[PDB]
Amino acid sequence: AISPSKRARPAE
Amino acid sequence: SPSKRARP
Amino acid sequence: QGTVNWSVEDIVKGINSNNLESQLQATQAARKLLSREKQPPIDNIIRAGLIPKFVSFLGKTDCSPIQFESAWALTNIASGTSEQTKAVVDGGAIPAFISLLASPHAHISEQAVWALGNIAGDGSAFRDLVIKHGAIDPLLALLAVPDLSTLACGYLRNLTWTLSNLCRNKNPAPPLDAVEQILPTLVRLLHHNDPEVLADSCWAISYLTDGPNERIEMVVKKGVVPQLVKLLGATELPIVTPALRAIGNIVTGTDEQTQKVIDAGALAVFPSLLTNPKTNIQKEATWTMSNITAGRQDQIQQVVNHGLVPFLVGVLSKADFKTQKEAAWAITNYTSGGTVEQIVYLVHCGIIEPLMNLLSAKDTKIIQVILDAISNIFQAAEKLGETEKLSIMIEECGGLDKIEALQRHENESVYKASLNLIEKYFS
Repeated sequence: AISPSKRARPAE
Repeated sequence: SPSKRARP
Repeated sequence: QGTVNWSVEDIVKGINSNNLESQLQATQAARKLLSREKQPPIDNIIRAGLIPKFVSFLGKTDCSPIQFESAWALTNIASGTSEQTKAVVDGGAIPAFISLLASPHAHISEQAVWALGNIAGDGSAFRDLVIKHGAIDPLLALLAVPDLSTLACGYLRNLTWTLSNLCRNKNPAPPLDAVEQILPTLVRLLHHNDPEVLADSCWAISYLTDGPNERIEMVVKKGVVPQLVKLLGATELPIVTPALRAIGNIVTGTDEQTQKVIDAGALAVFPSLLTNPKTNIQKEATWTMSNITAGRQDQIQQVVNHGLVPFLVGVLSKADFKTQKEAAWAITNYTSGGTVEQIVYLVHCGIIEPLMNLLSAKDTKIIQVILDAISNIFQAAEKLGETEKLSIMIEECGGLDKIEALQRHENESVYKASLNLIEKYFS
């Protein structure tokens, strides 16, 4: 629906 | 042309 | 991995130690705190004055792990609020991340790509600042390969996403030379087989086409329309969504640009789009229809030929109200630009009753739009001497009762247009 403008890199 | 509208 | 659950105080202690290994493990501890789902302590890390340290660590060519750890840490800080993104930029992270794009370690260049994407993603000013620092060339060089398929999937996805953020936002739109420079790589990503790359490439194209016709023209002249149309027919909603938005954007442009969407076969997908169970797809598709019905007569004719008028009657009969609103716009545009024959066809498809039913609505603009439409249809009925048949049709479906009531409406564009219709056709 929307592409996020910011993205955190999560823990594995 | 003049009756084209933008996304609201 | 004894770098789990450190305090900020202990992290600061290790980072200020002048022992590179101590710094490395304390930086990893920060990465772990910052990569947690629940309320990562971004502000506490910022207040501790750690950002300049992390940034300096990006330049430690001799210690790749700490380059990685700090890149990750800074990435997660830049993913926060604008104020948090700004603290990363203010520490000089931008040129440091750009230098990292040339790293021999793919997991480090990837992390730099990611971070730059977060900074550019903040808004037009940071987007343009990342461009000014010269990010585009080293980013595009990462994709200068014979076959994209030789690249790691995750890596390629990150690059595509970051490129789309350089395409993103308005006031101002991205610099023309930047867009020119990025386009041929985007066109190529748009032909890649990965669903996520495809989606993000479509988002990128959607951004670039959101503006004045000159931006749209740059995209259209690259020949991506047929490929957009193909992607319109994908099974994956996250591809269809930005593909439909891009197509919608293009038909806001000239009649010529709108013709390329039609020539590419877009109208054939609309039976599905206009019945899509996702509300936003149906609404966006109906909006796009309205802008097509605002085109030339031959373009109205292709809407007819593709059997799309009954789909518009359907949408007008039953849909989310905002979609019904777009459908009314589609009809008024149709009735404003269409031929007599095309307008008559509309009635024969059953437009009158669902049109009349929407007169009960609690929105003033759609009342205005509708009254305009029926006015146009009467003006077509005159040129046939069959205005009498229409009056009765409108009387039978309970329409006249609805129009009478509109003579005593709050708004003035409304109460006039009503009474106007009354005195000319119902008296």
